[PDB]
Amino acid sequence: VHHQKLVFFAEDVGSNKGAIIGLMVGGVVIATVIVITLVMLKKKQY
Repeated sequence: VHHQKLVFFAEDVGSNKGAIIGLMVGGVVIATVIVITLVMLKKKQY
């Protein structure tokens, strides 16, 4: 099975400062991705 992350550039519909609100609400999936990674990276030891 392949992927399709070409929709990642869809955020261009936004603008600038006001895009913070879009990136914040849409940032829920990116949060869990980076956060899950942070578990294994365990920042500053335990």
